[PDB]
Amino acid sequence: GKVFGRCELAAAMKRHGLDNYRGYSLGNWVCAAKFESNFNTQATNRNTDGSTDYGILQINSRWWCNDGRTPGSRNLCNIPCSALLSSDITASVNCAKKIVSDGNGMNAWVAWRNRCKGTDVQAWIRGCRL
Repeated sequence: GKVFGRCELAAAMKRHGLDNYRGYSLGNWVCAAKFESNFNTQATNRNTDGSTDYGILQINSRWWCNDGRTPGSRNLCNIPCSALLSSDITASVNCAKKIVSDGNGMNAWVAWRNRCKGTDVQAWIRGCRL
């Protein structure tokens, strides 16, 4: 398994191009992970619509990844949901980029809305070596 720290995740997200991606500074992305999964790469939350949210960014199996159990599957990231539970974040960042570029920005992440949107998100990467 793996549970990230905030600066460790900030660095990884920056390496893969998330700082300012589609208008969202890096702290938004770290914040989203913090409140979606508490940085736990294997976080999984099974919902009452039959979909499941997977991994550090809690990516949902209706539109974005395939778990073979979800009604209405679009698999827009063309990715097995299993890949989004990996210890390294590449597949989640790849898919997150497509999310943010093809729905409603970071509104896709309800924890981003609830705990990050409009806050001092720079705090999440403050002091991190980037």
